[PDB]
Amino acid sequence: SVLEEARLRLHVSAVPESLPCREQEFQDIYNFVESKLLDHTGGCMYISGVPGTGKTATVHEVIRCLQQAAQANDVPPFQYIEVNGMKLTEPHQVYVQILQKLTGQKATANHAAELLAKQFCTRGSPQETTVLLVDELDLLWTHKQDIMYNLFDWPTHKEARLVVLAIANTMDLPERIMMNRVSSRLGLTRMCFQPYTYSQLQQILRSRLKHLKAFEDDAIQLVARKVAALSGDARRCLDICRRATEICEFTIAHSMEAVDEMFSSSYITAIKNSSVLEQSFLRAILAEFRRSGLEEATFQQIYSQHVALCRMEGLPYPTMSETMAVCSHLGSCRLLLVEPSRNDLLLRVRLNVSQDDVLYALKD
Amino acid sequence: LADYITAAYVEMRREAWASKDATYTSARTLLAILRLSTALARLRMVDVVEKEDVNEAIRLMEMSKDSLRPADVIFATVRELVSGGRSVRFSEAEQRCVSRGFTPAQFQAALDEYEELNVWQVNASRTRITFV
Ligand SMILES: Nc1ncnc2c1ncn2[C@@H]1O[C@H](COP(=O)(O)OP(=O)(O)OP(O)(O)=S)[C@@H](O)[C@H]1O
Ligand SMILES: [Mg+2]
Repeated sequence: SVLEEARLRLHVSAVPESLPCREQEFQDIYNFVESKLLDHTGGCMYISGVPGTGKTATVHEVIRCLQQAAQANDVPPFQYIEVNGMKLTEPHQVYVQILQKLTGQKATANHAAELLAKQFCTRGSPQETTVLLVDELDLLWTHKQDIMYNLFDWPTHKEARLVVLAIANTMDLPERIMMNRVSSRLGLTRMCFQPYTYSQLQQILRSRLKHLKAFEDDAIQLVARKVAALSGDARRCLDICRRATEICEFTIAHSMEAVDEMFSSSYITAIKNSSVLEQSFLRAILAEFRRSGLEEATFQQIYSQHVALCRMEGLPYPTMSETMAVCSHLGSCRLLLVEPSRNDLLLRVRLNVSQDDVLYALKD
Repeated sequence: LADYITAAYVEMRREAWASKDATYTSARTLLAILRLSTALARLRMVDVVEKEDVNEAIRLMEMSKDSLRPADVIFATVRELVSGGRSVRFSEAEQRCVSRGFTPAQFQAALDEYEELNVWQVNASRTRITFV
C-alpha cells in the first residue's frame, strides 16, 4: 500500500545515500582528512552539535566515500577504527577496545595503554594511516584527564599517522572542560552544525517521499514549521510523520494530534481524573499556601485545612491514616515532594507543578 | 468639568497611593485644587471656571509635589475575529480590514508578513485561514 511505502521510507534507520542539505559541511570535511591522507600526516578535529543534526550519518557517509575512493586506488590504504564513549563500561577500557581493533591482543588497561604508547611513539614498521573516530567525547572525562590528553596529543607525533575526529554536543568542552595545552591543540578547528531551517526540513521530507503522493503540502509545511519552532530535530519530525500516517490509517488534524500527544504534558488530565478526596487535599494545600505565601508547608496545617474544607463540604470526618495514605499515593506519582518514611506529622510538602496549572485544572 | 476633575483627582490619588513617600491625598487635596481653580478664575475675571484653570491647578500641584505599520494594525484586526474560533474566513477579514482604511494590497502584505512568523497558515484556495 501507499501508506505502507510511506511508513517504510520514513523509518529512522532508512539512511539515504546522500542529501546535499549538509553538503557544504561534507565538502569541508571531505577536504580535511583528504589532505591528511595525501601528506601522510595526522590531524585532529572537534565537531560540536546538538543531537539530531546528522553528525554521525555525515561522518559515516564521508567514511564510505573515502573507502570507495581507496578501493579505486586513488587514496593510499588506511585502517578505520570507530569507538563509542557511552558503549563502554569503564573509560580506561577504551585502550583495550582500540588495541584489539588494530592487533587483536587482550591485555589489561595499563598494559594496553603502554603498548599503544609504544606503538605510537616508536618508529615501527610502516603501517597504513589510522583514522580514529570517537563518539560521545564528554563521557570520557576523568578527574585526571589522562585519557583525553593522550587521545588529543598522540596525533601530534609525526610517527602516529593518526587522524582523530571528536564528536560532541557541547562546544564549551575544549575551554571549560579541557586544560590549556590540549585546548590549543583542538583550538581553531571547531566545526559547529547549526539546526536545520524549516526549508531544510521540508527538503528532507520531500526527498524522503519522492515520487510518492501521500501527504498534502500544508501538513508537511506545518510539521516542519512546528519542529523548527520547537527543537529543529529530524528524528521527532519523522516520528510525528509516522504517527500521522498511523492516525490516517484509522489531513493536518492528524499531524496536530501527533504533535500535541507526543509533546504535551499529561499533568492536567491526571489531576482532572483524580479522586474527590485528592481534589479536596489539593484545594486545602492551595488555600494554606494563599494564607501563608510560602512554598513549603507542614503536614499538620495541611491536615487542619483539609478538615475545615471537609466540614464545609459536609464530608465525613477523615482519619489521619487515610490522609497520610492519600498523601503517599499522590507522592508516588511525583505530583508532590515529601519524605514520609520516618517523619509523619512534620512533612514538608512542595508542589511539583505550577500553581496556575493547578488552578486551570481545578476550575473545571 | 466635574467628571474631568474627578478623573484627574483619581489619577493623582492613585499615583500617591502607589508611592509611599507621597503626601496623603485625602479630600483636602481636592479642596485645595478646587480653591486653586476658583482663585485662577477670580484672577482672570470670569464668573465661570474653565478647564484651563483646572489644568493650571493640576500643573501647579504637580510641580509642587515634584519639588519634594499596516502589518500590526491588520494583525490586530484579524485578532479581533478570534472570538472563540481557530479558523477565520478570508472574506470577512478582508472586508473588515478595508473598512478600517487599508487597501487589499496592504492586507495581503500583512498576511504574508505574519505568515512568515509561523503565526498561521492560509489555505491554498484563499478562503480560510487556520491560526496555529
Ligand atoms: N544529511 C541528512 N539529511 C537528512 N536527514 C539526515 C541527514 N543525516 C542524518 N539524518 C537523519 O537524522 C538522524 C539523526 O542523525 P544522527 O547522526 O544519528 O544524530 P546525531 O547528530 O549523531 O546525534 P546523536 O545524539 O549522536 S543520535 C539520522 O538517524 C537520520 O534519520
Ligand atoms: Mg550520533
